[PDB]
Amino acid sequence: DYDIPTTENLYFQGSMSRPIVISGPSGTGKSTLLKKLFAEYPDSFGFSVPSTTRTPRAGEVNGKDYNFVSVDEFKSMIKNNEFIEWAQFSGNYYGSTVASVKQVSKSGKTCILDIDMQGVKSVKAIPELNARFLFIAPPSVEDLKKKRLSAAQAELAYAETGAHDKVIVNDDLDKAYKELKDFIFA
Amino acid sequence: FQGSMSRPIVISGPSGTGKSTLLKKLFAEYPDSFGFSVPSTTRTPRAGEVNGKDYNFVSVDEFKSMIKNNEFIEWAQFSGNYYGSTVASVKQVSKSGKTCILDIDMQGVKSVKAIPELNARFLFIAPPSVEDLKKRLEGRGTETEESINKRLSAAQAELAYAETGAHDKVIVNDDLDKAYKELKDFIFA
Repeated sequence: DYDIPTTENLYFQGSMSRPIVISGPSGTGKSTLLKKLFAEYPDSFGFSVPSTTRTPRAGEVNGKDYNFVSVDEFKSMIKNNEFIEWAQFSGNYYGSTVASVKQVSKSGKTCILDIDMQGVKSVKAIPELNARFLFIAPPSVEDLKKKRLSAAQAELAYAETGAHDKVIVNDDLDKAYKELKDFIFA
Repeated sequence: FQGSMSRPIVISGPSGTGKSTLLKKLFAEYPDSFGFSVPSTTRTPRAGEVNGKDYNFVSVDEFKSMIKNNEFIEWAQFSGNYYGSTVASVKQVSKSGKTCILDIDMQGVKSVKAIPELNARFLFIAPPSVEDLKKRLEGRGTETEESINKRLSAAQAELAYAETGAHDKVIVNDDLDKAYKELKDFIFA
């Protein structure tokens, strides 16, 4: 009975769906596990709609391809900590807002954030999110060879500290995938 | 494989005018005549991606050497990786028996006009007026004042450039079926 929405208290910051952060170095099969997940359950998951200051392009829909905002707005969002991550290139800003992640859950889907280590660390610094963290591992670094293998090593070391709620080692694709399902649907 | 016997067609025009609607009908009615050129990248293929269809995958050293050799219409870095569009990838669609469509904006039009060996044709899809475009976009339930404004002022820039005679053909989209008919007349001319 805390902070119940009412006619005089029109606010809806209660409990929502927990978003799921998925990370792991590339080359582990992670993209194959997600394609399968979205193939099998195509009405359950969604991705955050990014924001940008660039001009819309042909076929682009505001609120679906991009949330198209002004530079000033974007700058006020950066300063007020509204982005999980953001970038700037060729004079244009791009980013993912905390809000866009909650927006996904509003349709009834669970948000998946497929992001890297810096991404994981940022989501951790944001108490309003409440994410679950899944890391997809190779069976061994050695296995991963076919340089920027140090990128992989540091993600592997970050995972050792018990950052993620679950590590899935992908030495077998079918079992990896059933562990992905068991985790996501717990 | 043929040579470069069909001229690639650059189709541009303000965001929001219904160009993408026109292209969608076109590809549905003629699914065997047209193709999109395939960009190149140094990012590693994600396992379910096909070299030649999603990207031409290359290595950093190949990409750099293609850069020095002038092979790209355009290129840049996005996150860790090089991407670009090669001249060859546009001529590829012609060698396959099709016609390349390049769905791009004014800035892209200028940058293709500066590779005159492409021998591109330029089609411009125009709204009946800026104020008509405002009303069209207002009619969609998704656009904000900011998102409309960005398009309107870009519409202004593109109409003014079109006014200088830059395109081979201007089609004004105020009736979809009539616009679509001029589209076909132009492409199959």
